[PDB]
Amino acid sequence: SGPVPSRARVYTDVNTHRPREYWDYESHVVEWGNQDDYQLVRKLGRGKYSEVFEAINITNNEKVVVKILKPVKKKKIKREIKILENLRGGPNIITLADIVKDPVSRTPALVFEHVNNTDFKQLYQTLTDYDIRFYMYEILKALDYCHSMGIMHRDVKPHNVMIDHEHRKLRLIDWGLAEFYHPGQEYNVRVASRYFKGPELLVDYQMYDYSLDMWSLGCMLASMIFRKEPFFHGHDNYDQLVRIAKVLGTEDLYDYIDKYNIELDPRFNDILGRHSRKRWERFVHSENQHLVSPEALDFLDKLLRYDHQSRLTAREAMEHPYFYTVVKDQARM
Ligand SMILES: [Cl-]
Ligand SMILES: [Cl-]
Ligand SMILES: [Cl-]
Ligand SMILES: [Cl-]
Ligand SMILES: [Cl-]
Repeated sequence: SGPVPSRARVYTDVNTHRPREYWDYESHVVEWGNQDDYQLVRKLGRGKYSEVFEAINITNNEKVVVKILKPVKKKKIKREIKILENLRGGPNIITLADIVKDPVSRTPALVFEHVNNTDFKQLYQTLTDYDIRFYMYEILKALDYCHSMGIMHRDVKPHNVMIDHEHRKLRLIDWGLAEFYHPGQEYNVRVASRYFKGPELLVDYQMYDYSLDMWSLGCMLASMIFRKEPFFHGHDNYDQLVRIAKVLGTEDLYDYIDKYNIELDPRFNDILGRHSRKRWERFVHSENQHLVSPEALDFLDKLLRYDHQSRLTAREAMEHPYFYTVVKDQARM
C-alpha cells in the first residue's frame, strides 16, 4: 500500500552482528579530554557547520587540527564521535585524536591528527587522468571501509575530501552527517549538499543505505572528467531532479518510482515531464576529453543509476576496469 521496503545489497547486517554499544551512540558516554592540552595556531576554514584551526598539542608538541562544533543536539555530537572512534585507524579516514569542551563556553571541539589544508575541489581540475583514477580509488577505500563498518557518510563531495598531493595522501572528512545503517530503518532525506543528493533523497524515499554515497561519488566523477562543476546544477530541490532527468531520462526515473511505490506530488510529475536519456559522450568536449575514456564512461554509467540497489557497491567499483592499471601500479606501492 505504502512505499515498498528496501535493503542494502551488501553489509546489510553488520551492525546487527556487532555488540549493542558499537552502534548505540545515545547510550555512549563521551570521555572528554582537556582543552588546555591544545593551543590554536591559525585559522584554516570557516562555515555554517564549523570553525577549523591549525593547533598544537603542548603535551607532545604534535601539530593537530581543531574543529569547533556549531551547536547541534547532543545526540548528533555523540553520533559523530562514536562513528569517528569506530572508524579510527581505517584506510583514508580522518583520525580523531581527541575531544574537548571549552572550560567556559562549554562548546565542544573535535581534535584530529594533522592533514594538509587542501581539499579535492581546489585540485580536481589540475591533475591528470591517472590522478583522477588514483584518488577516486582512494575514496573508494574509505567508502568500502566505513560501509563495511556499517556506516553511511551521507555527505560525499570534493570539499569533504582532503588531499595531501605531495605525499599522495587522501582523507575523507566531515562525518557530521554520517549515520549507522540498520535494515528497515527510515532515515532523514535532508542530508548531503543539493548537487550531490541522490534521487532517493529528492523523491523522499527514506529507506536508503550505503548506495547513497555511491551516487554522490558519481556526481564527483562526472564533474571532474567532464570539467563541469557541479554536474547536476539544480537551482532548487525540484530542479535538481529535473537536471538529473534531463541526463538519465524520465523513463528510468518513473520505473524507479513505481518499483518502490513512491508517491510524488502530482505537480512534480508535470514538472519532470518527458526526457530521453542522454549519452555520456554528449558531455565530452575538446577541453576535457583527455580525462575521458570508455572505462570512465561505463564506470560513471554504473554509479549514476536512479535505482539505489542497481548502483555499484564500493567493492565492485574498485575492481571495475577503470581502475585496472591503478590497481596494478598500486600493487608495487
Ligand atoms: Cl540508534
Ligand atoms: Cl564540494
Ligand atoms: Cl537519519
Ligand atoms: Cl545541469
Ligand atoms: Cl558499499
